[PDB]
Amino acid sequence: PGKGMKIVTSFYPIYAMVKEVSGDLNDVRMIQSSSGIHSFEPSANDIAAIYDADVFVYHSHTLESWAGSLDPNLKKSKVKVLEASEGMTLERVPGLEDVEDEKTLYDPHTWLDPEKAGEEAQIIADKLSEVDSEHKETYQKNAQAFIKKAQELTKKFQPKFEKATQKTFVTQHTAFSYLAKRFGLNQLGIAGISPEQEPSPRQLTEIQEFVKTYKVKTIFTESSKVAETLVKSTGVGLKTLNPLQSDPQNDKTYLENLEENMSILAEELK
Ligand SMILES: [Cl-]
Ligand SMILES: [Zn+2]
Ligand SMILES: [Zn+2]
Ligand SMILES: [Zn+2]
Ligand SMILES: [Zn+2]
Ligand SMILES: [Zn+2]
Ligand SMILES: [Zn+2]
Ligand SMILES: [Zn+2]
Ligand SMILES: [Zn+2]
Ligand SMILES: [Zn+2]
Ligand SMILES: [Zn+2]
Repeated sequence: PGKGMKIVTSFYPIYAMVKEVSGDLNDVRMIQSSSGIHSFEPSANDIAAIYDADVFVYHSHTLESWAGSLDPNLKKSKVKVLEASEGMTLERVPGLEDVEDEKTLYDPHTWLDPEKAGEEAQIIADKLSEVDSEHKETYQKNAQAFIKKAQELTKKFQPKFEKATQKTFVTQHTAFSYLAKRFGLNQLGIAGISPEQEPSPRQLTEIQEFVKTYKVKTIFTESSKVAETLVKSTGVGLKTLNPLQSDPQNDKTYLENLEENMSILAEELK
């Protein structure tokens, strides 16, 4: 290897965690997934790049289902496909919890919990240390340093959330379910598990009733149009909250961007 293993990642959380666990060791790139990860269909060029790589890392078969149809053996490729969330426990989708198509029941937005981002980093560090065992002492040392700062960041917002008077927030899509359950909050998504799941009229009426009931002052959006109409019917305000679905394109690391989003959330819920 020149620079190292040529690793390709699914989207921004996986890219950031692989780049921080690997450190200055390997050449890590990610396919262009700015346009939605839930409604992302890869091109032939991206698939050819994945087959010409050493390691491909994706989050879960519940998010990037197109990574399951990948078959490296029949295409004479040596790429090692790694599921970064193998072994993790996925909670039920809000609104489908007592349901018993089976991929729809589990929420894949598990990288926004600071603690479950840390679990993903350990799994990547172990998996990359089965694939390139010689540099394993570094994959763990860097994985162990990220979990500590994620643990350092989770015991810091615990008290801020603990003293919040309002524990309910509404978001453009249902992505903050794990983060909300982490700090004892109650969230409601307008578009649900996927931004292409626009609400039904009855669901829209129930969302209006919910905003009026729990005195939700602001609606967190992403940088959808239906979310931009409830401001009239409810009188709420529009504040930004990035679910880190894509690259923020700045100098901060992953946990720093997560810290910024949590800080916005904590300053609003007071
Ligand atoms: Cl998302
Ligand atoms: Zn299509
Ligand atoms: Zn799987
Ligand atoms: Zn496995
Ligand atoms: Zn239940
Ligand atoms: Zn190596
Ligand atoms: Zn080395
Ligand atoms: Zn406490
Ligand atoms: Zn989402
Ligand atoms: Zn009702
Ligand atoms: Zn910090």
